[PDB]
Amino acid sequence: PGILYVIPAVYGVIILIGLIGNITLIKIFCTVKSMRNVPNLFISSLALGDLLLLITCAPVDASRYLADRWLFGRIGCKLIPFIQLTSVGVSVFTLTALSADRYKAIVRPMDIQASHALMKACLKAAFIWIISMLLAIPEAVFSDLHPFHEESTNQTFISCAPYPHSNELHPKIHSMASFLVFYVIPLSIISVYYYFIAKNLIQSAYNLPVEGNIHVKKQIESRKRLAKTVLVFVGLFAFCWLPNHVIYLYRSYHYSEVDTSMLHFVTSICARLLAFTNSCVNPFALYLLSKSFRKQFNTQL
Amino acid sequence: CTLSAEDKAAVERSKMIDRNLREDGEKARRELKLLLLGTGESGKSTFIKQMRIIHGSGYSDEDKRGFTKLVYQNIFTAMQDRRREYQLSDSTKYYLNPTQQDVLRVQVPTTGIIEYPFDLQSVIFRMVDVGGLRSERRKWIHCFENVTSIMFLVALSEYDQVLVESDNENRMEESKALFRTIITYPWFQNSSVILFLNKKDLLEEKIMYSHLVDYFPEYDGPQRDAQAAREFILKMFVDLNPDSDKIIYSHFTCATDTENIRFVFAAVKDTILQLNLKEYNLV
Amino acid sequence: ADATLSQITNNIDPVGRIQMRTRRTLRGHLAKIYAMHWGTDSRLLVSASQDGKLIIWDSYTTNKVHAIPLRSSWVMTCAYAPSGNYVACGGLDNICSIYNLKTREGNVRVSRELAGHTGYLSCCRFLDDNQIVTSSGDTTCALWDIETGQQTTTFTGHTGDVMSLSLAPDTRLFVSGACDASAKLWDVREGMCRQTFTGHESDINAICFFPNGNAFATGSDDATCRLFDLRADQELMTYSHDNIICGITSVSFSKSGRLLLAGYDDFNCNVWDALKADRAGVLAGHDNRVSCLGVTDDGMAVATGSWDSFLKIWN
Amino acid sequence: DVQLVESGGGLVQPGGSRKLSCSASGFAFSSFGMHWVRQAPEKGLEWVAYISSGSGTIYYADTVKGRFTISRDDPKNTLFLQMTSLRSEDTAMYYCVRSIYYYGSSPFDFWGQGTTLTVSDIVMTQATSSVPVTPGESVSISCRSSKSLLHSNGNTYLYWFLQRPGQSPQLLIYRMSNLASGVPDRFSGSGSGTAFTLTISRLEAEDVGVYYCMQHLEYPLTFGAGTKLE
Amino acid sequence: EQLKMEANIDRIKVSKAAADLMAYCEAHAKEDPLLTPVPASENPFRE
Amino acid sequence: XQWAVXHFL
Repeated sequence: PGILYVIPAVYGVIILIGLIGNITLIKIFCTVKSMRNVPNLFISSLALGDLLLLITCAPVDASRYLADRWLFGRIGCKLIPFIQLTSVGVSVFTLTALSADRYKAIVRPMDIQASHALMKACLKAAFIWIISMLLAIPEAVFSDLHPFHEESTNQTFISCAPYPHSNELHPKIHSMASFLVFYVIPLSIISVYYYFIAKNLIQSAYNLPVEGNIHVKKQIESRKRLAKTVLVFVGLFAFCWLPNHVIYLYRSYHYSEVDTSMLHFVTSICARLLAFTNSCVNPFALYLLSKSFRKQFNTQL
Repeated sequence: CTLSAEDKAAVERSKMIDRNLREDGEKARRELKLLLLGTGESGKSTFIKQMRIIHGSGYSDEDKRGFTKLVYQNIFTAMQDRRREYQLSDSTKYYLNPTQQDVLRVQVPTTGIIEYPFDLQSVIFRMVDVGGLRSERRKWIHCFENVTSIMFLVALSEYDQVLVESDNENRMEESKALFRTIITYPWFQNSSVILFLNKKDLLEEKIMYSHLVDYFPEYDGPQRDAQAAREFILKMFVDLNPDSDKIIYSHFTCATDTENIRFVFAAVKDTILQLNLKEYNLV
Repeated sequence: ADATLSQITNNIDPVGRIQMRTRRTLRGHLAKIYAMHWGTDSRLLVSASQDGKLIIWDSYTTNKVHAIPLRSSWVMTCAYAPSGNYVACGGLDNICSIYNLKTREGNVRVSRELAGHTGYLSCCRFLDDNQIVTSSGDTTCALWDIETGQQTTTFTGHTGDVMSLSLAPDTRLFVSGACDASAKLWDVREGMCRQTFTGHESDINAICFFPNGNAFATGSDDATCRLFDLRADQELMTYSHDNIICGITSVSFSKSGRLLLAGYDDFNCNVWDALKADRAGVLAGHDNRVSCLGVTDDGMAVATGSWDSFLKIWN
Repeated sequence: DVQLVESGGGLVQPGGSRKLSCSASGFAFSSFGMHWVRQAPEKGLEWVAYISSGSGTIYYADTVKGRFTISRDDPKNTLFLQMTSLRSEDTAMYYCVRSIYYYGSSPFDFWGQGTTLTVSDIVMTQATSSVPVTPGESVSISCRSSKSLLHSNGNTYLYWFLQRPGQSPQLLIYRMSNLASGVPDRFSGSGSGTAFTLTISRLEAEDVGVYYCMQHLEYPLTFGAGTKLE
Repeated sequence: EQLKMEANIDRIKVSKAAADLMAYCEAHAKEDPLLTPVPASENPFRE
Repeated sequence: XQWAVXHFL
């Protein structure tokens, strides 16, 4: 059982760090009372989504590896995916919202106030949440306890699964469409916006309207640093979300058969750690980017 | 429901008034306030006239009849090779040796806040000249607490000039003290600082006969180079910044410049870009 | 100087804690509010703001009766005619503009523009419907004839900029406070200065008559408020607290003259018992500098404006 | 100065439709609410319609609600009154009336000349129709109301107007005591919650005419029968 | 000249002015709403 | 014996 202890000896550590970070960002928004504005609204919604993901999705995964039986039961098996998929949707989509908000601020610094901005921003967050609920609903309709026949141990175990065995196309369609909508389109949008942000931040660097280039050396460096950090934000999100969207898809294509092997075991654990890591790289990276936000973070701690 | 028929009509008026206030505020925020600070170069107020000629605005005969009396008044004021030791009009030779040129060089003090509206690339700015106020600045400086930029104008040919009214005080050291005092103001902590260095041509001629090292001991350069003197002067001014994180935009203006509006836009665009980066916690 | 005012009022009962709550909040100005003036009816008030708007409001219903667009957005003072027909505004443009509210085409139009001062207009206070007295940062106060358009009298004794003006109840004397820390009592009919008081050590930004008319109070950039008699010709009390170190933007009295209400740059207003000089209450609604404080003619309420662009009525 | 001049009246065959229009001059039309009032050939006068400032509110008389329409072109400074299905109770003189509502204003202060149209709640009562008085004697007119006109805000919404022979109505007193601008201080008004009295001291030849009380507490805006002084 | 003229102003003792100020405050104490608050039925603000 | 085959996560 040493390998199993390693699983929460790691899962719990990562969950703890992520909870600490996201909770501190939630604290900052409410406590200052002046930190409330259009940019801070989107970051707060992403932190809320990441809190839901870490609090709900991970312990169930730890239970899956720890115990063969499903502790939640039928009603619980219909409740859990509805929270997991909604949290995934909110997080992945608020990230795209942040990427477009930043692009608008940095690349076009004209009419940023845009009349009733705070109201529009409060509405875009809720609309994203509502869409996330809509996408999760079909995964709460078809989720039920189904029998699985291992070909190695030759044992028919009943476990909470997203779809019934009776259907052979519904699994494949749901897996492929979920992948295309939850990973490819958000990544495509974030990629475009952050590429444009970095391009402009570098073009602005050398175009500084100052006669003496020496007096502004520091500033130029900082701009050249911001571009690299934004490109790193596009890469992390891709990396973490690729193996989870690969292991799930693979298991959903070979649905009837159950694959118990060392390769699959280790790959599944690694994909779930990488996917959960995104929730903690979201706030902690902005922590590094700003010294004033660092001062606020340490105050809240 | 508890209101009467006339009370409801009064509430309908207060709602229309609120709508009009909101529309006016929308219109107002699309304008950016630039505060032009009044120095001795700005007190002369010829650069503003010349920059106006560049925009395209001119003078009708009526306007020039306006400036006749001022021309004659200037000849007398000047009259009542060694210019640098005393206070004198820059244009005394031309007069003693009205056309558009005569109009341009009538150094006149101004009564109060004068505002110049200009529109570039769908962005409209207001340049608020506060040079002629002549009243305690501690009692009206707060009015411009929230502005995009505080523009300054100082002349590069001012290093040798010592004014008679001062007891042997250099005019450039006077402009440096004013610059430091303004930029140290807590009202302008969120406002960009733009600096314009003027009289670029007059320095090219002045440097040959006047050595900057004599007036400022730190200068160690070719001793006959205007390029080195300009960079030393700009360095002296920029060194006064008490933050080290805020940019101080700069430009060398020759009085025939046709890029002073483009520079003001690019400096304002970069002011806004940095304010955005700060609010999005990226910087 | 036989005795101090605090020695005579030593055996008097303290006011006690003064509790005042916002009964209304007037929203609509989009910039900093610099000046407010209550009407004589004690229900209508006018307020001036840097967005270029002069707004007449109904206090009881929070309704906006009138909205006047100003030509110069840089306005520092505001006044309401005692009759109620007229408002006056002025600022960094050096002109005092008189607008008529009770005109017969429905719109509020400018009646006359008074342009004689060389400094900014810091205060203006109607004396009648035809006479207004203005203070300027040119060190001079002027009494005008609104119909003719010419200043009939000039008061020139001051050396620093004059920041505040206050008219006596009988409208035959007024007091002006200046940047040179001196307050001078001026006779309106003769045009000379009767008295000068110099107790302060920094600029006087606010001045107000006691209801009797035989005293007045000043507020300065130094944190202290000072009460000065007119017959004894001496300072009577100082209202200061070790914690208080900010400037005093505005000062005003209560109807009985027992409370002195001062607006500070600490973002909050204080209420002092004017006879024992001990603080009795706070008004902490605002989150920026309290720019204007005005009490009603019957004493029903206290309006406070501020740089956060909201007015609040307290009672 | 302030002129409202209506147009559009004439001889209309029954069952047809006619559109009236009052053109305004000399005042901030956009900031004034408008009413149409009408007077029968030999009877008193009755309220017809009311459009608000900014057109947000419209009220019609129960008699003509659904066959009449009121509209205002605020930029062109005009007020239109479409009329359809013309009954024989539509023979009347139509008077455009401006009114402005804020704390302390005087509604119904200016009335238009009026157009002639011929086709081939609270009740306010004045129990007198003819009081001939010689000049120099005080005259008291009375008017009674169904319910109290005193609102909780302390305002009693009773207006007194006058109609000189061959002339349009003109406001004398608003809210039971206040005098309109330009009326002599001879006219005074004093009333209880349901009973009201207008007194003209030092009567003069100009005062002779028909006097109408009116209410504004609810929107029927019911006038009175009118008391005539000869 | 101005100072010499200001020197002739009559100056009653401070006791007299203190008494006058105190007596004025006593005389108009009842009429002052902020010092002694008014019952809510008579209060125009938040009736 | 649960971790094998589950939902999206």
